[PDB]
Amino acid sequence: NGLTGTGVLTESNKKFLPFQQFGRDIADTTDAVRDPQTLEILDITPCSFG
Amino acid sequence: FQTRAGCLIGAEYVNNSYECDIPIGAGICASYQS
Amino acid sequence: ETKCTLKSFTVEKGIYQTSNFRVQPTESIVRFPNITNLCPFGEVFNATRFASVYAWNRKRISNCVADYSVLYNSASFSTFKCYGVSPTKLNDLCFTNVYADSFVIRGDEVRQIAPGQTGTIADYNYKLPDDFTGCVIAWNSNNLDSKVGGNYNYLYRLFRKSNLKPFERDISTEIYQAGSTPCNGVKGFNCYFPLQSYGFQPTYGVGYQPYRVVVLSFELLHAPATVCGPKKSTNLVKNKCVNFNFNGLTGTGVLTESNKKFLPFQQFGRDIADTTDAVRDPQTLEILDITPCSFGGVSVITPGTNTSNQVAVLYQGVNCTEVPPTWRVYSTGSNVFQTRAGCLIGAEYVNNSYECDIPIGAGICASYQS
Amino acid sequence: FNGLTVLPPLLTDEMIAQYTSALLAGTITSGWTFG
Amino acid sequence: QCVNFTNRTQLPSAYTNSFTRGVYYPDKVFRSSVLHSTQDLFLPFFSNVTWFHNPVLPFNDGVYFASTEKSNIIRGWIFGTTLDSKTQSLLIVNNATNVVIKVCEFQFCNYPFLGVYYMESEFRVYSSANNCTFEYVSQPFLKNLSEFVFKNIDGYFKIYSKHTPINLVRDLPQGFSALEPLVDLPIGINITRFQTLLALHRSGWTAGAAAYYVGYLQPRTFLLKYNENGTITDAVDCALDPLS
Amino acid sequence: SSTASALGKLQDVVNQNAQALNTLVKQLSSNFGAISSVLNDILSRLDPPEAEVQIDRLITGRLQSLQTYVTQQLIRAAEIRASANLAAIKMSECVLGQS
Amino acid sequence: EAEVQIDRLITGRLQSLQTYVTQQLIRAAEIRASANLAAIKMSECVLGQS
Amino acid sequence: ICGDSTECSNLLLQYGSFCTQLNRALTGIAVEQDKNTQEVFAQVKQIYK
Amino acid sequence: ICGDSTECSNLLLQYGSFCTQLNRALTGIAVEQDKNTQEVFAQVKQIYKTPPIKDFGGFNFSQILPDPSKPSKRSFIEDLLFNKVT
Ligand SMILES: *[C@@H]1O[C@H](CO)[C@@H](O[C@@H]2O[C@H](CO)[C@@H](O[C@@H]3O[C@H](CO)[C@@H](O)[C@H](O)[C@@H]3O)[C@H](O)[C@H]2NC(C)=O)[C@H](O)[C@H]1NC(C)=O
Ligand SMILES: *[C@@H]1O[C@H](CO)[C@@H](O[C@@H]2O[C@H](CO)[C@@H](O)[C@H](O)[C@H]2NC(C)=O)[C@H](O)[C@H]1NC(C)=O
Ligand SMILES: *[C@@H]1O[C@H](CO)[C@@H](O[C@@H]2O[C@H](CO)[C@@H](O)[C@H](O)[C@H]2NC(C)=O)[C@H](O)[C@H]1NC(C)=O
Ligand SMILES: *[C@@H]1O[C@H](CO)[C@@H](O[C@@H]2O[C@H](CO)[C@@H](O)[C@H](O)[C@H]2NC(C)=O)[C@H](O)[C@H]1NC(C)=O
Ligand SMILES: *[C@@H]1O[C@H](CO)[C@@H](O[C@@H]2O[C@H](CO)[C@@H](O)[C@H](O)[C@H]2NC(C)=O)[C@H](O)[C@H]1NC(C)=O
Ligand SMILES: *[C@@H]1O[C@H](CO)[C@@H](O[C@@H]2O[C@H](CO)[C@@H](O)[C@H](O)[C@H]2NC(C)=O)[C@H](O)[C@H]1NC(C)=O
Ligand SMILES: *[C@@H]1O[C@H](CO)[C@@H](O[C@@H]2O[C@H](CO)[C@@H](O)[C@H](O)[C@H]2NC(C)=O)[C@H](O)[C@H]1NC(C)=O
Ligand SMILES: *[C@@H]1O[C@H](CO)[C@@H](O)[C@H](O)[C@H]1NC(C)=O
Ligand SMILES: *[C@@H]1O[C@H](CO)[C@@H](O)[C@H](O)[C@H]1NC(C)=O
Ligand SMILES: *[C@@H]1O[C@H](CO)[C@@H](O)[C@H](O)[C@H]1NC(C)=O
Ligand SMILES: *[C@@H]1O[C@H](CO)[C@@H](O)[C@H](O)[C@H]1NC(C)=O
Ligand SMILES: *[C@@H]1O[C@H](CO)[C@@H](O)[C@H](O)[C@H]1NC(C)=O
Ligand SMILES: *[C@@H]1O[C@H](CO)[C@@H](O)[C@H](O)[C@H]1NC(C)=O
Ligand SMILES: *[C@@H]1O[C@H](CO)[C@@H](O)[C@H](O)[C@H]1NC(C)=O
Ligand SMILES: *[C@@H]1O[C@H](CO)[C@@H](O)[C@H](O)[C@H]1NC(C)=O
Repeated sequence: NGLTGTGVLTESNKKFLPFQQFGRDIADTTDAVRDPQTLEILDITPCSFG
Repeated sequence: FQTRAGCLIGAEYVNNSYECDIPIGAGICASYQS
Repeated sequence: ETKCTLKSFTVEKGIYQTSNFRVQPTESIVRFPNITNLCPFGEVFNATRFASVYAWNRKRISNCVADYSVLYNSASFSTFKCYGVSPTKLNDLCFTNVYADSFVIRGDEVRQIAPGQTGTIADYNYKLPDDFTGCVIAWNSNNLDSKVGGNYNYLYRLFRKSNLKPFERDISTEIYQAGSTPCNGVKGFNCYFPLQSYGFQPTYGVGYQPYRVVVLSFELLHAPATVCGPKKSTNLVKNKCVNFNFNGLTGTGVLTESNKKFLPFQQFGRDIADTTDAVRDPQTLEILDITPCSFGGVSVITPGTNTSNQVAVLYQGVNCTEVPPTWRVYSTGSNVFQTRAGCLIGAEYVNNSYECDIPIGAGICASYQS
Repeated sequence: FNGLTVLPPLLTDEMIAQYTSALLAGTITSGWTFG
Repeated sequence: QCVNFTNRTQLPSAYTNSFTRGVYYPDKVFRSSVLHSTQDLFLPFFSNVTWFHNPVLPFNDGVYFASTEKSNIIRGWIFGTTLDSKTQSLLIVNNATNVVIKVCEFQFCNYPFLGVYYMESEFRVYSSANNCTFEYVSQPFLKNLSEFVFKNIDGYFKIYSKHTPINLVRDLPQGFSALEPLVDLPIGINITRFQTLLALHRSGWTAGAAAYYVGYLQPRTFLLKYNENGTITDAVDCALDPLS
Repeated sequence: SSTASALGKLQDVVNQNAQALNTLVKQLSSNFGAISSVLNDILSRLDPPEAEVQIDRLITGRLQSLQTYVTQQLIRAAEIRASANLAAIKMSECVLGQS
Repeated sequence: EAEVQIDRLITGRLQSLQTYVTQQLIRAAEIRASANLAAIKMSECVLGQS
Repeated sequence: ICGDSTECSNLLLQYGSFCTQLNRALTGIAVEQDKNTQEVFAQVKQIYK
Repeated sequence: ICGDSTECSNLLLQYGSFCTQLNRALTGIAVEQDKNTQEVFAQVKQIYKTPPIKDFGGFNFSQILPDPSKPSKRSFIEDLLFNKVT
């Protein structure tokens, strides 16, 4: 929905309040999104590097 | 082999214990004998 | 000098670094290849026929002496705009493998011939590179490239599957499928011929009259040079810090007969960080090496302005054989001395040794008695 | 993270505790002689 | 003036090791006793190289051609896209006299060759050449290991050469030798395929000992060493080994 | 006499100084966004109304490099001074008397 | 205009990174001094009577 | 500073080696921390009980 | 920064006194090194000399005392240390 980014998407147990669209934790880092078609709470994790 | 520092390939893991030569991490390191 | 650089009318007994000195250059040396011949610019400019936009004519220029004064003084060029170099220095440089691309376009599209420009011909006919170097010349050709019957010989592209790479040429006149249904080589709906003709007529006003455009593209020191300017060479002098311009490579230093070996294809050489340490003259084909003429810092030794007004000048890391910040007064008959720190002028060496005042370096220290 | 990494220390806390235990046992039993 | 044949000779194209050959001077700048890291097109170390005991092969980025030749049997070279008069092609002939380089819309037949007479007078490689611009004549290029590198970059055709005395029987020597630049051509073509020409004794063609090594280049990074005399004596590949 | 690599501290200090100087002098060969890394060429090519911009880019890049080098030198000098003070103390007690 | 915008971004991130590195260096030097003091104190006091 | 972007990497390429000298300090810092711990604690040759 | 350019020098002059303090810091560092060496080594007021005949109860210091033969007047251990590092 216009928010772009690279990572791995998993299922999450976070419960958004019914009006948000995407969450974050700290320092402006997105961690969960809601798919507009299905309205399901997902989780975003940066895929491994080193 | 898998270590708390990461994954190490090319060198085998033994059960012995000697003085540390080339530090690796998490309390383990490698040496030449292979 | 110390009073000026320390901002006080009183200076205590001590050593103070004031400035640095350099050996000034004398005269100049210009060296260019002996080859000379008038360069063929008439044919590329005074051409009876000019190709289309999608078939721009590319010509290579090499092994010639080019005079850019005639291409700049003439007012027949409506637009003469350069990017990489100022037009006044065109005759002061030497290049190799010059390229000239000539064509004819409409008056309103002359603005599209520029790096990072988006348009019809700037994107689908002839795309200039973003880092282009060289010049662009455009002029009016209504009286010759426009006829009362209309010129249909000039064809330009309008439809293309994708964009064009820099300095790319496309000539394929393939049918374009503008819709979901393929044309299969048949003209029809969602099918258009990619080429279209100009409507050049003398009745048209400014901006619609045909314009002739030539683009000159250069290189910057990537190979042995072959296209030099109208400058004349001169003789060379060695063992003197002079200014040199070897085939476009400018610099200042002292030249010496080198001892390194160049393979028959090599031109010059360097060791670390663009330090050109050897050159081959285009005329004699002889090897020379370049080193900067001497320079270094200068410092003073004074016993304090309260005691006296006598100073001793030390030049750091400079051989005492050559020294004359002019201050020629300390060059006539004053006492001189040489040490590992450099050269000392104004102090007299004494053989005795004892615990001493102000130091200089390398175990040698000065004091007041002179 | 965001391109920053944290490297683990070479000596684990268990080895540090073992050093401290050995030092303390030595100073209790021997004194300054083991130094 | 060329006709078809019947003896469809098939070259037993084997595979062998590239070892550490195919290193050339990248620039025209003199350096002495220094280690220089440069990224360019090179033949990767320890690669597959094809050995022929005359098919059509692709050009790709560049071509490395080697010959442990006796008496210099190999003569010519043909480059192009479709090898016909429709598209401009390039031809190189190194006979007993000055070498000739041409770029023209030649009409190659199935089995082009020079042909010699036993006092040789024969030239029947192609049939026609209608429109073309550039020609060049130089001194001839050529028991001995001859190495050549053909590169096509920025409308520039670079030919680098090196001749070396050899004594080993079959395999490539396990040594290192730089390749000095030989010829630069400021002509741009869409070359994608190339051939090889033989000096068969036409009196009945007899050319069976036509063996050569062919390899392809790739872009990568090398670390070269320049000695006190400015000659490359050692090179190290980057993307080959963690130690490298 | 026999075993080597027993003087690691001084050797690494010298190596650090040498590599710092080497990278400082190597930084001079960067475009920093301009058209050339050599100032005489850009002076000889184009009009000073743009040479000012190009030389400004070169100046800011080289100023950044020089400031970084100076800061590193200051830190290293502070560490060396601390080590020298420790060495002077050790010479004071251990040599001139029993510790 | 994209190279100009990217230039602004990269240069600003460059001063940020340089400042972070400098602060890390200063803090590391101070910690090293503290560690040397601790080692000395542990040398004389633990292993003998001071 | 680029976030896996080709244009950003190309633009950064013309800056020289700030990154090498930057990375060359963190490794020294980490080695210094390891040496600090080793010299502070490893004051004995054996392990007593 | 400028490498003998009048235009570059004029352009740099309007940036203010940036590098003057850098030169001052470098000079201070050099003076600090000289002071460090002097204060580390100059611990004595005079210069002493060992007697020509040496009988120290059995101890042998020949490897540490300077050798008159060498013009550098550096002992064996000092020579080895100087030769090892380069
Ligand atoms: C230089 O030569 C290459 C030869 O490969 C040109 O690339 C294109 O190669 C294809 C071969 O697959 C040629 O055939 C075409 O294939 C496409 C896709 O299958 C097909 O739709 C076409 O009908 C045709 O059969 C293609 O002609 C060729 N492109 C051109 C423009 O000839 C490459 O383009 C050449 N470059 C230049 C600058 O001439
Ligand atoms: C999104 O549009 C689709 C199109 O029909 C619908 O999604 C279906 O919704 C029903 C119940 O609402 C589910 O049982 C189906 O599994 C869904 N998917 C499909 C493919 O039928 C619905 O109109 C919209 N879904 C929303 C708004 O959640
Ligand atoms: C194209 O032709 C014109 C006219 O013949 C050339 O203009 C001449 O230039 C020379 C050199 O400056 C002058 O001495 C003549 O007086 C000019 N002739 C006229 C009629 O003005 C022009 O130089 C030619 N183009 C090129 C590139 O040489
Ligand atoms: C200053 O320059 C002169 C000449 O260039 C040096 O004199 C030479 O010294 C070397 C040995 O140092 C001799 O081998 C040469 O024969 C000398 N040449 C001449 C012409 O005298 C002089 O040494 C230099 N100054 C210093 C301090 O080295
Ligand atoms: C086709 O060409 C091949 C290769 O030149 C010929 O094979 C050679 O024949 C001669 C004649 O006896 C032998 O001495 C060689 O040893 C053969 N070479 C190989 C590799 O086998 C062959 O004879 C020719 N055939 C015809 C019909 O001309
Ligand atoms: C480098 O080039 C020289 C000059 O041709 C080669 O010749 C050597 O030159 C040195 C000093 O001039 C002599 O001591 C050698 O005896 C010469 N050797 C030969 C074979 O002529 C030299 O061989 C080349 N290579 C090296 C490694 O120096
Ligand atoms: C002190 O030690 C040195 C070094 O061993 C002794 O010098 C050696 O003396 C023996 C016997 O005279 C010689 O064979 C060696 O060649 C000497 N070594 C050197 C390096 O000169 C010296 O004699 C010892 N002095 C005393 C008083 O024991
Ligand atoms: C190390 O010891 C463990 C524990 O008994 C055993 O399972 C393992 O096989 C041993 N590995 C080796 C290489 O001795
Ligand atoms: C080449 O240069 C030399 C020396 O400058 C000169 O004497 C000679 O005439 C020149 N030859 C040609 C063909 O320009
Ligand atoms: C400066 O010289 C005068 C003249 O003898 C002397 O009286 C005075 O003490 C000197 N100043 C200092 C600071 O010694
Ligand atoms: C100092 O003594 C040396 C003896 O080697 C002599 O050559 C020199 O002239 C003396 N200097 C003066 C100023 O007398
Ligand atoms: C490539 O090299 C390998 C290694 O010897 C060999 O087995 C193989 O036949 C060669 N050719 C191909 C096409 O893989
Ligand atoms: C060799 O090639 C040259 C150049 O084309 C030609 O003049 C000559 O006739 C050819 N043949 C011989 C035997 O030289
Ligand atoms: C030369 O080129 C023209 C057009 O490019 C072509 O029509 C012609 O067939 C070619 N050959 C000859 C001999 O004219
Ligand atoms: C082989 O190459 C060498 C170059 O060292 C040359 O002298 C020789 O004439 C060539 N030919 C033969 C048959 O050796």
